Parts: sequence; structure tokens; C-alpha cells
Amino acid sequence: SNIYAPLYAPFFGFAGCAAAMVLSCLGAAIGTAKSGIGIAGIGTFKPELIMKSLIPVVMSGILAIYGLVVAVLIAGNLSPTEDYTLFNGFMHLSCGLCVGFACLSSGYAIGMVGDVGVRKYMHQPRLFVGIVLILIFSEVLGLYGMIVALILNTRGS
Amino acid sequence: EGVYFNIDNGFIEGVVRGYRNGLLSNNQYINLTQCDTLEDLKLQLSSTDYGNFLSSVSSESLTTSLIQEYASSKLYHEFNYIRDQSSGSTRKFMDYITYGYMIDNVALMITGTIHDRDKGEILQRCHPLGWFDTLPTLSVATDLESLYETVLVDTPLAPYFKNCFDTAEELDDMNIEIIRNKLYKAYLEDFYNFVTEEIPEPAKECMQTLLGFEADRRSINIALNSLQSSDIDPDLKSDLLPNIGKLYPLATFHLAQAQDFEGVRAALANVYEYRGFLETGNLEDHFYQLEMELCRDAFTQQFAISTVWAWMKSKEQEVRNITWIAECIAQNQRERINNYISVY
Amino acid sequence: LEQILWRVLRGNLFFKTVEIEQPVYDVKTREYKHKNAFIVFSHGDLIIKR
Amino acid sequence: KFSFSHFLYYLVLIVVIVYGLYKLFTGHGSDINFGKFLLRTSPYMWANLGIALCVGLSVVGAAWGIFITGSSMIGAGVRAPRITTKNLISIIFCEVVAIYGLIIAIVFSSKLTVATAENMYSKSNLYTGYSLFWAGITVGASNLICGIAVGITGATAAISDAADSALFVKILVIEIFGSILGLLGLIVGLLMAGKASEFQ
Amino acid sequence: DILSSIWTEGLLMCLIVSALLLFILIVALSWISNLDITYGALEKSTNPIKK
Amino acid sequence: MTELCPVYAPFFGAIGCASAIIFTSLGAAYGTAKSGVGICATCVLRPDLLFKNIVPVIMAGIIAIYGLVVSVLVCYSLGQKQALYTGFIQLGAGLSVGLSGLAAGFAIGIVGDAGVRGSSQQPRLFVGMILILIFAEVLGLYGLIVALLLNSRATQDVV
Amino acid sequence: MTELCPVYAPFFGAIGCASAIIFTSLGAAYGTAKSGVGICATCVLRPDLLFKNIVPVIMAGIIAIYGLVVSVLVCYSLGQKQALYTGFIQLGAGLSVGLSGLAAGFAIGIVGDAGVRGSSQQPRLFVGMILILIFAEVLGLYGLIVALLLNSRATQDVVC
Amino acid sequence: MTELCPVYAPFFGAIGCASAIIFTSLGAAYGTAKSGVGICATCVLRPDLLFKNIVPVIMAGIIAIYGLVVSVLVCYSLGQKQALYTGFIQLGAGLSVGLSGLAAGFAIGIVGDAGVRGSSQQPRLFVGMILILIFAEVLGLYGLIVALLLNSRATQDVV
Amino acid sequence: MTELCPVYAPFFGAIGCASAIIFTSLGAAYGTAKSGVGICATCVLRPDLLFKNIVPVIMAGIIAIYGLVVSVLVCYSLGQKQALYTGFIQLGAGLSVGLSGLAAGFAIGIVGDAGVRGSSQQPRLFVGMILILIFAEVLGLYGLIVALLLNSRATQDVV
Amino acid sequence: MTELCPVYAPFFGAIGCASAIIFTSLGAAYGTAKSGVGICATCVLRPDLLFKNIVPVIMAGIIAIYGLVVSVLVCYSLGQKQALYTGFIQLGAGLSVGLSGLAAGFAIGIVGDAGVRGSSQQPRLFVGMILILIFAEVLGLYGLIVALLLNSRATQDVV
Amino acid sequence: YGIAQYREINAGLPTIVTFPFMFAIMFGDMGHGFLMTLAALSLVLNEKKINKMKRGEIFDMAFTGRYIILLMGVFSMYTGFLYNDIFSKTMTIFKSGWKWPDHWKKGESITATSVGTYPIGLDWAWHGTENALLFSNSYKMKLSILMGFIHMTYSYFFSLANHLYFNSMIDIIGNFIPGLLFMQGIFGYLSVCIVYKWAVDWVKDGKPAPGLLNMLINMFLSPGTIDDELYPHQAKVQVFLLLMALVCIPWLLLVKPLHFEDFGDIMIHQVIHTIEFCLNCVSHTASYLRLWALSLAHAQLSSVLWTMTIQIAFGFRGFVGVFMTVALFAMWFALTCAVLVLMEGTSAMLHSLRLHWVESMSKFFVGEGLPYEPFAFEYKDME
Repeated sequence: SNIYAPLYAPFFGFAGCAAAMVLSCLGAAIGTAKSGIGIAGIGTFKPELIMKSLIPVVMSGILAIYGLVVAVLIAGNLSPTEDYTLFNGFMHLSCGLCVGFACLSSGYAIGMVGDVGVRKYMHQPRLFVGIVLILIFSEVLGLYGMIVALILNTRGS
Repeated sequence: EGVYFNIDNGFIEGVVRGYRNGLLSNNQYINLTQCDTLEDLKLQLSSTDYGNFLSSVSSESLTTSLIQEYASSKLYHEFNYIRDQSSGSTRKFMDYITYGYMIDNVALMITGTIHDRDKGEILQRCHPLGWFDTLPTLSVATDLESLYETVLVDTPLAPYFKNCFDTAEELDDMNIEIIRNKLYKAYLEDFYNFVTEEIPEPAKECMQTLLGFEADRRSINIALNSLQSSDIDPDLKSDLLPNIGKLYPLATFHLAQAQDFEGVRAALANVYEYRGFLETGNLEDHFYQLEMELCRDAFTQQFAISTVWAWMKSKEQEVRNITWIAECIAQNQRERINNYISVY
Repeated sequence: LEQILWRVLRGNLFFKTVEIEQPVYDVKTREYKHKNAFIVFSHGDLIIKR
Repeated sequence: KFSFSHFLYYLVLIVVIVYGLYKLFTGHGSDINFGKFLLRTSPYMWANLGIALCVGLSVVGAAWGIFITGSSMIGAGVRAPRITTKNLISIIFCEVVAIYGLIIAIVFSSKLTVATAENMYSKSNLYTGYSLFWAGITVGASNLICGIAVGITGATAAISDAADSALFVKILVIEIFGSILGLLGLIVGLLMAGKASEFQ
Repeated sequence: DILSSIWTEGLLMCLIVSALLLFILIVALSWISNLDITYGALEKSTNPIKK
Repeated sequence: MTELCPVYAPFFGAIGCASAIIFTSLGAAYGTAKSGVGICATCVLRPDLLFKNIVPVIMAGIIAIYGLVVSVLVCYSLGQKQALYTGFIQLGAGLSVGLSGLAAGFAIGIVGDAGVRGSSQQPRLFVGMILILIFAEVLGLYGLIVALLLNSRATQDVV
Repeated sequence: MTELCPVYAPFFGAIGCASAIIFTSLGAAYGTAKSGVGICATCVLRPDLLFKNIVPVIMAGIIAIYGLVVSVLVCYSLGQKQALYTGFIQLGAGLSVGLSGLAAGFAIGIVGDAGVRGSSQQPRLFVGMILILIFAEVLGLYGLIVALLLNSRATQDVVC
Repeated sequence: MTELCPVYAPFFGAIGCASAIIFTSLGAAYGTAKSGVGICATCVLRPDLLFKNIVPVIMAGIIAIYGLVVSVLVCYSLGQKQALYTGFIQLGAGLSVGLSGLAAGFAIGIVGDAGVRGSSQQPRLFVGMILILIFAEVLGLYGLIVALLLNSRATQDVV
Repeated sequence: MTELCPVYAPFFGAIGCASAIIFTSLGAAYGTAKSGVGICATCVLRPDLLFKNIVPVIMAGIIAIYGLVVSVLVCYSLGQKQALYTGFIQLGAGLSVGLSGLAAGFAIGIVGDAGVRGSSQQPRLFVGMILILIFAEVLGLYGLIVALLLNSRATQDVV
Repeated sequence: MTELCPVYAPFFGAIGCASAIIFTSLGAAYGTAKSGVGICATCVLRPDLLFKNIVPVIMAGIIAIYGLVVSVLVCYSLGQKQALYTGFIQLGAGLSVGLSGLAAGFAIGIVGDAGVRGSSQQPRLFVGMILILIFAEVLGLYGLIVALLLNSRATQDVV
Repeated sequence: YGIAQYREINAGLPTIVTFPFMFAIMFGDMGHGFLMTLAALSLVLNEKKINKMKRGEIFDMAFTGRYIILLMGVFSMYTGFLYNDIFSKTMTIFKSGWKWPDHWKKGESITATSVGTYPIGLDWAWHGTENALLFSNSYKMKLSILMGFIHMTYSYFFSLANHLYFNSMIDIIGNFIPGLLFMQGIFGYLSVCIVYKWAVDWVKDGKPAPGLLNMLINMFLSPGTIDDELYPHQAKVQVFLLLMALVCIPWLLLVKPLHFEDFGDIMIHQVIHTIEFCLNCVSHTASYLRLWALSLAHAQLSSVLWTMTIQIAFGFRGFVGVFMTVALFAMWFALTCAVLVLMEGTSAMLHSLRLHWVESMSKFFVGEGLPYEPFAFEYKDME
């Protein structure tokens, strides 16, 4: 075996996909779930507004879609039949931990603000365009995790 | 977050939401509004979740007293049902809700001393939810240090008597009014302290807001009451006003130097958050309206334990509307029927 | 009843109790309610009234 | 201290730093090696608990979730008995998450065979050893947090079904979309371990 | 080609699976220490005003 | 000792059969605990509800039977001269059925507890809580059948 | 020593014999603790019941002697020349009956407390109340029957 | 490998670009979280104040790209044959801007929450509102300029 | 590498330089946090007291750039082949001004809100308030004046 | 080099110059923290007595400069090839005066605010209040006496 | 679960046969079914006097379901004859079986070959060895997938029974067929794969037996690269099938709200429905491993109970033993009749209820309605 390519490289490579996936799904979960607390709260008062109320959860589930396509891309680059470097092995853990915390943070923020955003949305109609604007600045924190990770994946191959 | 809530409080918060949506809607009262007599008030009230509780009450003998009594009674058995199942955090919380009331019980009881009124019926006129097992307090010779040993050592009101003993021989109506506001002050210090240190996270701030309001409601009401008929020192006024409301830590001292109603509008001027006393015939209307729209927000937290504290104060608010309806019908006061207030 | 009565007499009380077998109903609780007979002792005139 | 738990974390942290630093100054960075640990150990023990932990705490996620929404279901069932059979679908999206952890375990067991005394530490079976481990904590913990989410949203669906039963079909949308990430954690599990061979 | 024989022996992987098994043990014993008995059902008072 | 069969291979078997019972027995206890305190709470007012509300502590007891019968089977597979391959699958079986059992044990406890106090108020729901609570068993049984599927691989190729 | 029977093997054997009694005695302590406050609270108003409703406390002792009868039996298997295979089983035998033993201790602990108060208000509960804790008490009997199977295997199969 | 260039050297490089984001992302998200709850609360009465109050959210966004522009830049410096020295100072640049971003993220959030509800009663507060908040934001500028100063020192005179 | 300048020597220099910024920022942010919310609370009653009350967050700004001046200074000293002696004492300079800057960060923050709310009632207070803040801030400058002495000892002696 | 003077000796010294400040500065900041809440609380009523009430705060500066005067003195003892014996006592001097300032800083902090609140109501208190915190300050000076005496032990008879 | 709406396909006539037969897989022993039927047979013949008698609380659901127990025992007796399990003991009835080699040594590797195949169900030869558990559950999971998918399509084929009767050929024929070829397209091939590879002889004709479920996942992940060679024209039809399922996913959501135009209600209403239905097929077909797992758990749990209780006392002991047989049988039969019948019975009857509910009623029930609920004058007194 080459010196630059030891035999324990599949450990860190498969550490990356694991960390990229489940931490993404953690952010996507509580991003969705904490908002649904607020959604079902005012559903008792106002039956109507729910068709505008599913915008926090569909923006929450897209983080798992980010977390998936970063995980499906880096996997499949790994097989027994070819030897890949430890240098390429570490960066999948780097790519993995990068997206995993980023859209977790995006999940946290739009979880809690998506909770309180539709919470007192029953009082006024017009604050909708405001709260959907700050969700866009809140969502791109998970988009910032990917756009470096795709750059981080294409290094060392 | 909200994950560890349903270990204990799952069933209780589940069933209270059942008790929530059985409250009367806004068109519900309008249906009750058109009722001409009390059997009309009886049968048409049975359309809601209350009904069949007026079974076996009477054959054409109904008063506002009887209507209020059973509608209160069906709450209190049911409140003792939801207090029946609770764990350590929830139980002593819900006991603190009970401790919140029972200071009113001892105040009403010592009030019966100077009137020499009958012992047997004063607790009958009193409130059954606030209750402590040892009630000799009226029958004993009432001196505050002799009354001290019974009320303090046994009952949980032990921490709440501090620097409270002044002219212990007299027991004036005004002096027993002093000690209860001192007791309310000492209570709300403790109860705010409790939800600060030990309660879950989404149920902190909604409770802190809602309870802090009640401190503020207590504060400005006793401010007006001291203003009208009493003459005391600002340091005496500052003891009656709890600081734990914290919507105004500063204006409490500014309340203390207010000896006139122009002073108290100036004392509540610089806050500007809420307006009572703004040219309104019914001052308590503003309080109860603001209270319910707070409790409206309280039910919009799903995993809070603060739902029940909103819920109790919500349901006692509609029963006095029911009392208001039944009073206006039998005594033929038609114009003020529509002064009922409910958000739901 | 005892622990309040010990404080109001400041320790020098004489107390004894005698139990009740087959206790009796009443109107208010409609229920078999256990009882005890009690005897206290004092020399003070208004004290016994208290 | 004021708390025995958080002091232990501070105590276990500082001794690791000191011990690791002590080996550094004395010249031995080789006596502590995470790389040699990965090769010396058995490739079975990674793969084996990977099978065990995945199906293990996928069950925990399903169990903890139905613990949440089950209590809220029977809570509002005191007023309305109509809910529990109509909202019975809520716990199914909680329970099927455990099936996903099961079918991971039946497809991983086909990878699990015996090896010779030689070729234990060849790259082939070493790959598939670490594969089933990391796929294991991937899909299992994914099924864990899915149970967290779908449970508490299913809880909200119960008390929101007590009034306005026409709203109930609008509030299942977050639940079916919540169960997506459970299935997404599933498919990435088969994707990553599917390239892996069996133990030769 | 071998790790250190005293603490770094291949018995270390025999030590970690007992640590994980103790980890989910001691978090589970937190739950069985947590629960309360809800005494309110068990004893009932006189309550002269209600009945 | 040997490269195929070291001497610390029986550790994972002895701890595997140990963990198989004690984790489920904790869950079966906590399942019995909260459901038992609920039964003692709710039937002090209503006598006739005693026998039909006993079904959570009956169903919690099955979880110990699940953890036992897997622990019995790996005990017959132990030996001193034992492969490291068959060593871990016994521990792999043991914790799998183990922590599934307590998780199922935790579920039967609370849903049994909320069940029996709910059954006094609404007599319709005791059919409905049994409908929910049977799901709280069989996910613990899912931990059993994976332990059986791993145990099938034990005696075939021991080498 | 050999490869099969090292010198540090009875360390797992000795603490296993300790773990058999200790965790059951903690279970017996906890079971007697909260049932003890259960008895002494509710029977001071109703004294005649004390011979009847004490059966949580005595069945707390029953899981204690479960932990003893394994521990006296694994004591006869100890020796200096023993295999590590024998040392591992005695570790498994102790923790099985031990940690399951305290689970029975926690279980009938609160059930005994909650049972005896409800039996004071309603005498119909006591006939049903002991039927709950039997299903919790057989959990400790399960911990014995697993450890009994391991101890039968420990000395028999050892080659050395 | 080389004693100057071992094979485990880019581990410090890979974590350096990794940690640059995760403390910045948790920093920026917590800032816009506590500011976000403030804006929606203060706008339920006196509406149509929106575009004046988004500056705490926007300045929470600006620290995020501060974390990105450094991490993508040190990713261009990563290499398989790189020195063990170069792996450290990009991790040094990684931890610098990362933790300072999380530090400023706390600062933006708590000032945003208590700030914007204050602007409802006092419309004159807003001139001080950006002035109080940039002194939280220039902290995020400080972590960047020290990190980009380190990344210039990366390849310079390295064997 | 060699015994006097091994390859793990810049590790202490890199995170030593990293420790300079991230502690003095987190100090400055915590200082700006509780004092800034003191500004927003007290300015809703009256606007005019803002510019007299901005002095603590200026002092929070100064204790931040104290940590910058040392970390900019240490950055020109790093290299691949530097001594391990000069590797450590810059980590000494990194921790010293770092945690002392953190210490005043605790100071100025909790003094600031108590100052600024009292400054509403009493216009005589603020003259004494800044005289309190100097003894909090000169405490922070003590970290720089000791760290500046260490960096002069870095480049002086080498192998 | 030798076993008497290895290469890792300056690590124990460089951590001494840091810990001399950072425990002292964090300690002394706590004193002005809690006394600062005391001064701001009482002087809104009684402004005149402010000038006699900075004597907790200025004494916290006196324990703060104690950490400096040892740390600049122990800084001059460092070297490339110093002995490991003289490396040990530099933290031993540092840790002594380090934590003793944290001890005494807690003392004058807690007695400070409760002291000055009493001086508001009791005008004759503060002549008695300051003399006991002197006996809290001489605790902080004791760490200086022992650290200076250990620093004399450093460079003599080294080899 | 709910009241069917007016002039709609009733779910009763499926449930008469389905609910016991779906239960019948879940344990299916001749012994346990015999005890089950016997208790039920005592109920059906005592019916004329016991309905007049007052009922207990648990006796209510039992006596009103006296037929759904009694019809159930017959099926479970049939499934027992299929599995050959009488209290975890086999049959040894037909003597066709497998052929063992003539000479071996005790404790040796002993394989066996067939002179023929067993006419009804499994045979006794798979009793003893723990490797026969591997043959058992590999079989029984494919039993689950095969019949349940047919059961799903049987429920879904009755969707057109009501839509054609509602004269809904305008719209719901555009709803039915995209739903059909999504489900029957993918999982029909996966089902018919299982049936096809059982007929193909992989031993006599030397070829590798391809992956059971490995051929499923690489259909999606790879565009028709098989490498397992199950069929020569497998590759061409696989990509054809994969596309035509994927083309129906837009073709389901587009055609129904299209009118000759939406309110905003129906476009959302379909796009929640079709995304649900996309995951519903992969979930609810895989949800039928309840049927396999509970059957696997039951028989083996009875096996070890036979092993632990009986075989201790079953060993010969002269005087104490004939008392020990009396004792441990009373410890045997008490557990296996009271616990193991009732607890696994009440467990598995609620699964086949669930299995009949959440999978079939999703295909049958398109809504709800009003019960007929007429008023009558009956003996109604309750204090």
C-alpha cells in the first residue's frame, strides 16, 4: 500500500456521510416540528390561514434535501476496488461536518422563528411578507454549508 | 424542544385542551342573551358541554346564586380531578395556584370577627377551592400573635408572614386589608421565584408575563384604593406593591408619591404599554379584557404547562358572565346584558 | 387538634384520648366516620372557654 | 461542586488534555495512535453493533415518539371519543419508522459471514466492516430524530383535531412531510452500504 | 506493529462496548429515578364545603 | 490465545446474555411502575374497572418474556474455545433486544398510565387504548427477531 | 499463567459475586423504603390493616434472598486456577440477577406505596393490588433463572 | 512520509475550514433567532415598520459570509503534499474567525431582541440602533482580518 | 523535527494567536450584550441620554482591539522552523491578554446596565460611573502590557 | 538538552506568567462587578457619599496590580535553555498569587456591595466597613509574599 | 374506523374471510388453533341461554365476536398444518421428505438430498437444526410479501367497483390508472420476480442465483446495469418499467385538477395526495413484515418454552419424576394456554385489524357518511 493511502481511510469517509446526513435531518426535523407547534396552536382560532402556513415547513425539509444530495454525492466515490488517499478521506469528514452543523443552525433558527412567526400571524395579514423575508436570510446559512462543501468535495480527486 | 414534557404532564395537558374548547363562543352568549326566563336560561344552556348539570336542581326555583354555585361547583370537582394526577414539579406548581387563592380565605374569615357573624355560614359563603384543614381562626379570640400559632406553623403560609405584625391587638378592617396585600406581595415574590428557577422553557415567559400582569393589576388597584380613603406614608405604600411584575420597577416609587388621581395617571403615564382608567365607567373591564387576550396567547403555546393557569382564570371569567346574564334577566336590566366579555 | 392545643397552652397540658369502636354516620358525609373521645385539663376560666 | 455531572465532564476533559500533552513532551506521539487502533481491532465489532445499534435505536425513536403522541391522543379522547380511531393514522407514521430500521437489519445480515484467519485485515472486509457501522449509526439516529419529530407533531394533531375536524386533513401535511426524512435516512443507508461487499 | 501492552491492548475494544452498555444503562436509570407517585388520588380529605 | 479464537471472546457472550434480560427487565419494571400506579390511582373510586384496566401490566410483563428467551438461547451457544466471530453476534443480539425492550418498556408504562386514568372518565376508550398499546409491544419484539436472525448465524460457521 | 487462565481472572469473579448481592440489596432497600413510608403513613388512622397490607415489604425481601442464593452458589466456583471463561460467566451471573434485582426493587417499591394507600380507602383493591406486584416480582425471578443457567454451565464446560 | 510533511497533516487543514463555518453558522443563526422573535413581536402592533427593523437580521447575515469567504479561501490552500506547519495556521485562522463570529452572534441577538421592541415606543432610538449594533459587528470583522492575515502567511517560506 | 524546534512547535503558536482574538471578542461581545440592552431599555423613556451612555460599548470596543494589536504583532513572528521556546511564550501572550480581556468583559457588561439605568434618575452618577469603568478597563490593559513584554522575549533567543 | 534541562521546560514557565494575570484579573474584575452594582444602586438616592465609596473598587485594582508585579518579574526569568527545576516554580509562584487574588477578589466583592448598601442607611458604618476588607486584602498580599520569595529561589544554584 | 358512505363498496365482505386469514398467518399452529376453536365452540353452542344471562365487562367483546373467533380458529388450524407445528413439534405424516446419507459419525457435517418434494407445506426435515430457522424465515418473509401485495391489489382493484358505478369515467379513470401502474409497476415486478426465481433451477442449470432484494435498489441507483443476470431481456424491460412509473408521477397530479383551472384548493389537495401516495406504496407494502415477524417470534418462543419447561421434567426420574411430570406440565400448560394464547392472540388480532384498516381502507374508503341509527323504544334504565 502507498504511504499516503493507509487502510483506515473508509472510516473517516463513512464518518462524513453519517455526520452530513443525520445532523441535516436533525435540523430539518426541529425546524419542521417546532413550527408545527405554532401551526396547530392557532389552527383552533383560525382555520383559514393554513395554506400560507406550510411555507416554514417546506423550507425546513429542503435542508434534508441539501443534506441528502451532499451525502449521496460523496458516497459512491468510495469502493474497495480502488484505493483513495487519507487526504481525500479526511475531507469527507470535513465536508460532512460542514453541512451537518450549517443546516442544523438553519433548522434551529427557522424552527424557533417559524414557531413565533405564524404564532401571532392571526392578528395581522400584512406581516407575512416580512417574516418570509427573514426566513430567506435564515435559510441560506444551510445553503452556505453546501456551497463550500461542493468546492471541498472536488478537491483531491 | 418540548420533548421531555409528556413524561408526566401529557395526559393532563391533553385533557385541559378538551376543557378549553368547551368554553362559550361569541355567538353562544348571544343565544343566551335572548332568553326570557330562567328555565329558558336552564334548557338553552344545556346545549353546551355544561349541560345536564342543572338536572335535579329544582322545579321552578332558580336564583343567580344557584346558577353561579353549580357552575362553580362543576369547575372545582374537575379542577380537583386535574390536580389529582400530577408529578412533583406540576403538583407544587398547581398547589401554588391553590396557595394563590387561599390568602383570600383567611382575609374573609378574619373579616367576620368584628361583625361577630355566625361561624357556620362564613365558610359557606367562602370559596371551596382555597381550603386549609384547620379552621378555628374565627372562633378563637382574635389577636394576631395568638392567631399566629395556628395559621403560620401548620399551613404553608409560614414564609409569607414577615414584618407583618403591627398593632396586633386591634384587627381593624383596614389593618386586615393591610396584611393581605402584604401577604399577596410576599406570595408573588415566591411564585415568580418558582417559575424562574423550576418550570420548563416555553412555559417560563408566558407565565412571567401573565403573572407579572397580575402583580401590576394588584398594584394599581390598591394604589387607587389607598388613594381614596386612606392617608399613609410613601414607605407604607411601597411595601404593598410587588416589584416582581417588572413592567415597571421604576414607577412603583413614582406611584408612592401619587396622592391624587391626576398623580396616578401621571404615575402610569410613562409606561404607555396598557391604559386603564382612561375615561371608562367600568375600570375592571379593561383588566379582564387585557387578561383574556393574554390568556388567548397562552393557549397558543402547545407544550406549555402554563395553559392551566390561563384556563382557570379563563373559565372563572365566563362564569361571572353567566352570573351577569342571569342577574340581568331575572331583575330586568336589559341595556347592560351585552357587557359580557369573552374572546373565545 | 392536639398540636394546635399544645401551642395554645404552652406545654403544661394534660391530655388523654379514648377511641371509638363501631362509629356512626351523619347527614353531611353519609359515611362511616371514625371517632375518638378526648379529655383535656386546665385551671383557667377563660382558658377553658378558649 | 455545585453539580456532580458537569464537574465530571470537566474532570474527564482535563486529564485527557494533560495525558495527551504528557505523551507529546516526552516524544511519544506514536504511543497514542488512532490509526493503529482502527487496524488492530476486529472488523466484526464495528459491523456487528452497526447492525445492533441501527435496529436498536430506530426502535427507541418509534417508542419515544408513540410515547409522545399516544399520551396526547388519549388526553383529548376524554371529550371526543371520535378522535382515537380517526387519528389512529398518527401513530402509524411513528411506527413504520421502526420497520425501516428492521429492513436495514435483514439486508445487513446477508453481508455477515465468516472469514479465514488470513484476510481479516485486508482492505475488502475492512471496508465492509466500517460500512455497516457508519450506516448503522446513520439510519438509526435518523430514525431516532424522525420519531422525535413525527411524535410531537402527531401530538399537536390530536388536540387540534378536537375542534375543527375539517382542519385535520390540512394538519397531516406536516406529518407526511415529516416522515420523509425518516425515509431519506433509510435510502442513504442502503446507498452507502450497497456498494460494500460481503465478508469474504 | 502492536499497540502498547498495558492500557492500549486489544482488550480496549472489549472495554468500549462495556462503556456504551453502561452509557445507555445510566441514562435509563435516570428515568426510573425520575417518576413520582401522584399522592392526590390515594387519600381524600373531608372538604366540608363541596359535598 | 489463538488468532481465530482469543480468550476474551466469551466476554461479549456473558455480557450479551446479561444485557438481554436486565435492559428489558428495567423496561418491564417501569412499564409495571407507571401503569401500576395508574391502576391504583383510578380504581379507588370505581371498583368494577379493576380487571379490565390490568392489561398494561400484563402486556408489560411480556417484554421480560421477550428478553428472557433470547438470553436463554445465547447461553447454549457459549463455550470456552470460542470464535471472536460468534462472540460479537451474541453481544450484537443482546443489546439489540435489550434497549428495544426498555424503549418498549417505557412506552407501555406511560400509555398504560394515561390509559387507565382515561378509561374511568370515558368508558369508550379502553378499547381504543388497547389499540394503541399493542404497537408499544411489538417494536420491542422487533429487537427480538433481529436477535434471532443473528443467532441463526452462530452455530453454522464457527471455525 | 496460561493464555486461557490468566492471573487476573478472579477479579471478574469476585466483583460478580459482590454485584449479585449489592444491587439486589439496593433493590430490597428501595423496596422497603418507599413501601415503609407507605405503611407508616396510612395505617396510623386505620391500625388493624397492618398485618394485612404488609405484603409489599415482605416481597421486597424475596428479591433480596434471590441475590443471596446466587452469591453463595457462585462462591463455590471461585479458585485461583480457574479459567477466564469461568471468570466471565460469574461476571455475567452477578450483573444479571443484580441489575434486574434492583428493577424489581424500584417496581414493587412505588407499587407497594401506591397500593397500600388505595387499599386503605377501598378494601376491594387489596385483592387486586397484590396481583400487580406479582408481575413485577417475577421479574426478579427471571433474573435468578438466567443466572442459574449460566452458573450451571460455568464449571462443566471448562477444558483448561 | 517527510518529517516536515506527514500523512496526517491535512487533518488540521480539513478541520480548519470546517470549524470556520460551524461556529459562524451557529453564530449567525442564534443572532437572527433572538432578533427574529423580537421583530415579529413588535410588529403585531404598529405594523408596516418592516424595512427599518431588518437591519439586525441583515447584519446577522453579513457575519455569515465573513465565515464563508475565509473557509473557501483556505480550501484553495489545502493539499495532499502540504507541510504540517501549513495545516496549523489555517486551523488557527479557522478557529479565529469562527469563534469570534459566534461571539458576535451572541452580541447581535440579545441586542436585536431588546432593541427592536424598544423602537416601537421610541422612534428616535433607531439612530442609535445601528450604532450600538455595528460595535457588535466589527467584532466579526476582526476575526476575518486576523484570519486573512494568517492565510497570507500560509505558503510563505515553507519547506 | 529537531529536538529544539520540533514540528509540533507552531501548534502552540497558531492556537496561541487564535486565543488572542477569540477571548477578547467574546469578552467584548458579553460586555456589549448586557450594557447594550441597558441602552435600549433606558432610552425609551428619554432619547437624549444615549450619547452620554455609549461610553461602555466604546470601552468594550477598546478591549477588543487590545487583543487585535497583539495578535497582529505575533503573526509576523511565525514560521515553520522557529524554536519551541518561542512557540510557547506567544501562547502565554495569547492567553494573558485573552482571558484578562475576558475579565473586563464580565466587568463592563454587568457594570454598564446597572450604571445606565441609574443614570436615568441621577445626572450626578455618570461622572462617577466612568471612574468605575477605568478600574475595570485598566484591568484589561494589564493583560496587554504583560503580553507585549513576552513577544519581545520571543525573537531574542533562538538556537 | 540534558535531563536536568529538557526542551519542554519553558511550558511550565510560560503558563506561569499567564496564570499570574488571568486568575488575578478575573478575580479583581468580580470585585468591581458586584461592588459596581452596589454603588449604582445606592447613589441614585444619596449622591454625596459616592466619593467615599470607590474604596472597594480601587482596592480591587490594588490586588490586580499584584498579579502584574509578579508577572513582569517572573517574565525576566525565562530563557531558551532554562532548567526544568526553575520552570516548575514559576507557575508555583504564579498559581499562588493567581488564586489568592481570586480568593480576595471574591471577598471584597461580596462585602463591598453589602457594605455600601449599609453605608447609605448608616453613615457611621463605612469607617468600620473598610477596616475588615483590609483584612480581606492582606489575604491577597500573602500570595504576593510567597511568590516573590519563590522567585528568589529560581535563578540561584541551578546547574 | 369509520362509516362507509352511500352506495359504496362495503368493506365487510372482504373482512369476513380476510381478518381471520390474515390473523391465521400470525401464529398458525394446529395445537393453538385447536384450543382456540374449542373455547369458541363452547360459546357458539351455549349461545341461546348465555345471551339471556348477564355479561361481564371483558365477556362483552368476546361473545359479540364469538364468530370472528370461531372462524379464526379454523384458519389457524389450517396454517398449522402448513407449517407443521403442533406445540412446536412437527408432523411426520407423509414420509416423502428428504433422504439422509446412510452412514456418518456422531457430531459430523451431515447434509441431505431430495428424492422428491413434500406435497403439502414444509416437511419434518427442517425441524432440528438452527440452520433450518434460516430456511424458515427466508421463506416466511417471502410469504408475507407475496400474499399481502395481492391483498393490496385486491383492495385496490375494488376501487374501480365504485367509481364505475358513480359514472365517474370522466375523471377518476385518470386517477386510477396512474395510481395502478405506479404500485403494480414497481412492486408487481418485485413480486413476480419472487415467483419466477422459484421455478428456475439454479443448481442443475449452473448459474448464480441472483440477489433477492439486491435487484430492487440498483434499479433506481443505476440506469439498467444489472450484473446478476436473472433474465436475458431483463435489462430492456427494467428501464422501460422504471420510466413509466416515474412518468405517472406528474401524470397523476396534473390530469385531475385540470378542467376545461383550479381554485387553489384542488391543486394543493392533489399534490398532498400524490406525494403521500408515492410514499404510501413503499411504506405499506413493507408494512406487511408485521405478518412475517410475529409469526417468526411466536413459533420460536413456543419452542424454547417447550425446551425449558418440559424437557427438564421430561428426562427420566423414577419416583420424584412422575410427580415432576405432573408439576411441570401444570407449569407448562398454564403458561402456554393462558399467557401465550391470549396475549399473542390479543396482540395479533389487533395487527390484522390494523393491517385491514390502514392499508385496505385507504383504497376502499374515499370518505365517510351517516349511520342509519333509527330510534326505537327499548328497555332503557340506568341509575
